[PDB]
Amino acid sequence: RSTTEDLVKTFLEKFNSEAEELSYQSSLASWNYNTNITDENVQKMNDAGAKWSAFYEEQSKQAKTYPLEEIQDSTVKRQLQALQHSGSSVLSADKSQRLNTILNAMSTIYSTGKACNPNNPQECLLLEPGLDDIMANSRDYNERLWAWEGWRSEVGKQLRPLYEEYVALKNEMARANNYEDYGDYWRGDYEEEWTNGYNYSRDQLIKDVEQTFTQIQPLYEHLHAYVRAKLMDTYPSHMSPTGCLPAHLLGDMWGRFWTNLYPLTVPFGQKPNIDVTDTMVNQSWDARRIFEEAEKFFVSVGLPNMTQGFWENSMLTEPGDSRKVVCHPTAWDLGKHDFRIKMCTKVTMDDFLTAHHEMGHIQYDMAYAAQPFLLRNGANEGFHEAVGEIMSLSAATPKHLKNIGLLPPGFSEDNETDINFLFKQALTIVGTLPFTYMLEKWRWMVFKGEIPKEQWMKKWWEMKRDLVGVVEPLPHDETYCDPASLFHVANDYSFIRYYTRTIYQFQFQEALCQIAKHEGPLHKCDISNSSEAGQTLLQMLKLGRSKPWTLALYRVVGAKNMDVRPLLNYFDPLFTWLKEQNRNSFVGWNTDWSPYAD
Amino acid sequence: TNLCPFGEVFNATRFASVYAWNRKRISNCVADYSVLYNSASFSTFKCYGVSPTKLNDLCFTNVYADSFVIRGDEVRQIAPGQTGKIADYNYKLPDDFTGCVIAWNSNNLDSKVGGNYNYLYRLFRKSNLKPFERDISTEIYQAGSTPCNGVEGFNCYFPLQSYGFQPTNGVGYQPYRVVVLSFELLHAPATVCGP
Ligand SMILES: *[C@@H]1O[C@H](CO)[C@@H](O)[C@H](O)[C@H]1NC(C)=O
Ligand SMILES: [Zn+2]
Repeated sequence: RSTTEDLVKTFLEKFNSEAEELSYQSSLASWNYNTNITDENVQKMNDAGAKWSAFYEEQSKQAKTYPLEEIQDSTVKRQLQALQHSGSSVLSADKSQRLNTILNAMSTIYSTGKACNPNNPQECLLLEPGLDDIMANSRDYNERLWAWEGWRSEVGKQLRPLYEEYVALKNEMARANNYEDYGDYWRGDYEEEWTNGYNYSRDQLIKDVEQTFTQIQPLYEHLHAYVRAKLMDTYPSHMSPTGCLPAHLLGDMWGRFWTNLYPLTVPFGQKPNIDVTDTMVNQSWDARRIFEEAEKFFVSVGLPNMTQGFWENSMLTEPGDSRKVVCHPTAWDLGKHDFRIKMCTKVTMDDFLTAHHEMGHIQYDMAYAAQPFLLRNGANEGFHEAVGEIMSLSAATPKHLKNIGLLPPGFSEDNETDINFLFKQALTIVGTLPFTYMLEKWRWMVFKGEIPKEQWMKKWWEMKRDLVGVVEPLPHDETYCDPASLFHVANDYSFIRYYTRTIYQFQFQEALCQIAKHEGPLHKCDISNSSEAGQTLLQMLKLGRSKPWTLALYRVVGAKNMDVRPLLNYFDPLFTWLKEQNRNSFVGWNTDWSPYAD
Repeated sequence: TNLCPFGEVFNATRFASVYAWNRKRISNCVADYSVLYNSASFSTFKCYGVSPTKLNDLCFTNVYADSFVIRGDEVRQIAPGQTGKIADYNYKLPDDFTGCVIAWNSNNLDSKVGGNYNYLYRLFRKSNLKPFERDISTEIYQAGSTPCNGVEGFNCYFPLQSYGFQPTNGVGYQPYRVVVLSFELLHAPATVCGP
């Protein structure tokens, strides 16, 4: 009579027609709230959001009535499998409401936690902007200490009892979905099981993330050693030339990024980095021109122009009206080919660079807009930010800034400026890879049951010393949940995307620059005015989720799996500089030493 | 003096849905096409079979104007040999099509803030439409072998879906008033020829 492949296709057509309208209303309502913060808009967003959320769960329940194995079309199966993801629905009504109570309790604790200064009693500060300012700008050992310890004593201890129940429920939810644990559930974002020759496994993610981590260690060892040697000048005591790096002394509260250690550890402090902010204001640049020049960047490489609705509807600058807007830079794919960007665009170099980043998201959204509704995403959770990140790589290079007249025609690039630029990139890119790897390795084993609840903080601080070279300033006695102090752990967010995206980022850039016939160091590459590079990237962008990420990655970089040699090639001039600067320094760390040992 | 009511067709205050498109027989009048091809308001004037030139030497018994509103992305489907929801389920042009397809964005007219759902398109049908065939049937569509008994359940879908038309949608998902001029000739005396 009729195959089950036809029934799901008809079901998807009915779903797509109503998903498009209901999601757009949810997206439009969320856009109105984000561009106009009023109490009425919150109710309108929630009612529109709940209606779409209720509709999706109803369709997901109906989607599970179709056998997934009885499908031969790859495109159809990817849509149904995405729709058949039951999630927390498989839990009992008693546990499902308990889980959401736990998740909301942790988010409220994280967003309302306040660490208090021991010296000044009524000096309790929230993480943002209170504790973030202390952990990003202060150079006092004690000031960074109480802020670091206060955030984990006050907030981490309030999340430890919740996280233990969180782990048990999320594992029960995952085991109901026929997953080994909740960590295995998260690794399913990278799993590909139906495209022969490009299949990827959830277990294979661990074996591939570990392989890339063993290759970045020598680069990280010298970066760790050079930072440690420079930090010895700032912190003569409380540090060891052969030991680890104290956790509070890093760039931020958790040590996720070392970007805030650039002033303390800059290679050549007398020669400043390239800053075109002054020239832009002297050339009469406004927010319109920043996005116009950003648009010219994508036109040069062959990507399509911004739509007319983009200019009419986007909030490219903070309104002069009294309406309140939270303007964290975001690119919006509302639906119905409605692409918008909301940003408090100032005339600065950073806003110029993130304009290319956010428009890189929009260019990705425009490319897979022809994909079905359920296949309009990046190839995996790390592809969408990788595409945006490589747009800022080309825009920030002096070669690009000279073409658009932001640098003098006779401007000469210095060798001590490339070192300063590469070092500032290693603080953000390379300084985060051990941190991201360690955190997801910890949660994967905690979910797997390899770390008993009496050893959560015992193995957290023995892996933070062995893999990251980072040692706790103060001991913890299992009544803490230090990982839960991070946003992505308390708020149920997978963290491995920040690792794979970094690998994908420079993998894309290395391949695009070779197509662009770039000669010289990779960090000097600019893919501008190279239609060949832009079209090759556009091939993967148009795929969306129609193809597995292993197939999408191969179409740009020519490699099916993650490769970190492109990342090592990007920092090779710095790595050569680092190894020469570490001739008279000890490279590596010993786990035995701790700041509190003596 | 006696001009054809093309204004009443193109400047009609409201167009019909694509599944229930309105057909008008323009005859017993003199048609002025100068304001059509020389006007920049029309984003699409793809004419098939005949061209605007060499037009005064042809006699057609009657003129049929099929007016309906569809999405911008579906304007490409109003053409012979096209495939899609509109081509197969809502409005099918014959392969031997002799006429001009006129489309123009009507975002200002046919789109409202919050959505304009007065335009419906047949999302599901048991078979593809014949050329120029109009189907206004509104019975529950059966996907599987389970009977629906007049109520939509599982594998039971209402065949008509409503266009969501907001002014902020992308140009692809925007209302486009399409007027299809069909010229028919028969053994009639063909009183209306055009000097
Ligand atoms: C519709 O109205 C406009 C202006 O009112 C006019 O220019 C146009 O010719 C009219 N359409 C027809 C088919 O006459
Ligand atoms: Zn981003």
